[PDB]
Amino acid sequence: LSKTFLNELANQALTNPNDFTKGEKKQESFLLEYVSANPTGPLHIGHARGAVFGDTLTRLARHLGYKFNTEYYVNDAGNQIYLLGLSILLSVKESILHENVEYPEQYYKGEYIVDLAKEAFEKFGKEFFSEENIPSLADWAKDKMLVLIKQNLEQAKIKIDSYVSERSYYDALNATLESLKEHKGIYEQEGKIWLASSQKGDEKDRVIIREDGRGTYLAADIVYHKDKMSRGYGKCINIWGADHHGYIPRMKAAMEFLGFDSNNLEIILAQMVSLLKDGEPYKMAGNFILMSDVVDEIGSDALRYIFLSKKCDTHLEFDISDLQKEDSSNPVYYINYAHARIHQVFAKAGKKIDDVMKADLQSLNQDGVNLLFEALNLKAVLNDAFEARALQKIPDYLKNLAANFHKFYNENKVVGSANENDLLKLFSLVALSIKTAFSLMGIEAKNKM
Repeated sequence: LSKTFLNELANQALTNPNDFTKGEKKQESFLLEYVSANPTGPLHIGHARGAVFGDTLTRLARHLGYKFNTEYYVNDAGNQIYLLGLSILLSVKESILHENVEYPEQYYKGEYIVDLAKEAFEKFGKEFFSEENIPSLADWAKDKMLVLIKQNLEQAKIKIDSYVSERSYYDALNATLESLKEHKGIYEQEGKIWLASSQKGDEKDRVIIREDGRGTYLAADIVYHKDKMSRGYGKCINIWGADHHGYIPRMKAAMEFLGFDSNNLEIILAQMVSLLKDGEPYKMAGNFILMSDVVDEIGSDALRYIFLSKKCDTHLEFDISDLQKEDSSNPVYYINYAHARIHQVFAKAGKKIDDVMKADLQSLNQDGVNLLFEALNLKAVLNDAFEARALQKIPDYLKNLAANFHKFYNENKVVGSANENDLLKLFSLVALSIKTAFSLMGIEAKNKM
């Protein structure tokens, strides 16, 4: 490899560190809709992989110069959020008002439900709490839960750019039906309006409008997707749970019956995650494991690492006891340790990264040149990771780069040596790749351990 050439690349990277590996403005634009959990509680742990994957995808797309929007769909219909209003009323009655109450077979319970009930009782007063005020309670509640969900996401360094309401699509149903008919996608049978999805590769035809006159969940989903796909984006991306694979053909069929090319709807499937502690499955104030509880225990960086660390449609198993170790087996520690080790050697040498810029890297041994190449190779990795949707290439890159750095620095004396500046400049570039790649994972690199 040409050290002269790589040194020039090193100089370009280090002169404008914030622009290192950033791509020029791209032509293809995207709309990602992800997470989209019901506003009826805090995020469960099963939402974490989709959330972590989507935010990393977003950060990566933006870094590479793609126009990339994010959106969350709020299932906030009165009929959807009624049970949440019901459940708060019931826990006001039993935990605050102390009466014996009838409980249905499906209801929301937990520490969050009793805290919100205490918030409800303080805001509305005792008088309010009757069956007629349930949807007034549910509206207030679902807004509080959406605030909760937003901060659940913020805890994991995730912000979504647009939250959209189901309720704002009640007027949009007719235009969907019409557009579907204009492509011969709908028909009446047995008092119901059906989508002819089996004419477009689905297993069987599907109900759009019930005999009741009401739209189905599928109808609502089609309406929303019609809006998303007619917004001018190059592609719409969804992240769905892997158990929703059978739902793909009916949605593609619907999009074809709306005049859209269904290849412009990309479905990414997020597979199940197994969390372990001490070899046993993770467990514990609720019947579900909360994303919040896991972030409380392991921290944000660990969540952002673990949930990105294996191919999205493959099963991920991780033991959280590994985060107690301070070696190769705790990759967040180990990668951060590489970055911190560089920061410390610069302090030991009494130098800033601008003092070593003038070095030309010509004295680097083969191990140093490999590490230099590896540092600069981030650009290739990031572009490849985006285009293949293989985000686990980012942790993989970082793992190997930290390993190789650590091994290099163990075997090479720096401060006081005749090529101190060459080695420091090398190190400054390794630190930059660690910091850059980590930031796209929503992790800030540590200067000190």
